[PDB]
Amino acid sequence: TVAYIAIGSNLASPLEQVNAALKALGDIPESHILTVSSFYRTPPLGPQDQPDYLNAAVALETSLAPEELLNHTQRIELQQGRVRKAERWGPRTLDLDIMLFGNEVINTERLTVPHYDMKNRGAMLWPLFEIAPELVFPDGEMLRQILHTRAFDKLNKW
Ligand SMILES: Nc1ncnc2c1ncn2[C@@H]1O[C@H](COP(=O)(O)CP(=O)(O)OP(=O)(O)O)[C@@H](O)[C@H]1O
Ligand SMILES: [Cl-]
Ligand SMILES: [Mg+2]
Ligand SMILES: [Mg+2]
Repeated sequence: TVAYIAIGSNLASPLEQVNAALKALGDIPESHILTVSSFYRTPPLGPQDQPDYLNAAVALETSLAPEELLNHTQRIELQQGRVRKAERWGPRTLDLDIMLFGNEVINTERLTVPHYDMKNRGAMLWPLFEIAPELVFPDGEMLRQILHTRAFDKLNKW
């Protein structure tokens, strides 16, 4: 099954964390990376104080069940999602979300797939469109259609 995973980091200098996460994704059992999108920059929410967000999309071929994959992405967030500062570990700065899982619709306590808000997020749709321009959602909506309808501004690469 082809799973699409959204990667985000709002660390001030996020490249090393993102690469560590990408490597870890490739190490997930019964799985392997098919392709990785470019890295996209989005300004912080509200207050300009915060760092920009680095966003990307990964296509992962996997024979794991959806919630088994979530266990692994959540493990990676616990293991690599926080960065040590001088005398303290920082908060979680890495976010791994399952955008799509094959052509499956999932609605459990732990999982909502397709991701509940992805159709509102250029930070998700643009990197996904780069790696899967012909993508069709479970309900028959096309990724191209969503982008065409909303006419989101394009995001700058990192
Ligand atoms: N498609 C999906 N991918 C990942 N987690 C998901 C998910 N659908 C539901 N969840 C649930 O989302 C819960 C909260 O995850 P968080 O990472 O804290 C939300 P977030 O990603 O910061 O915001 P967002 O969901 O608005 O993108 C998890 O405990 C997980 O069970
Ligand atoms: Cl660009
Ligand atoms: Mg998220
Ligand atoms: Mg998340």
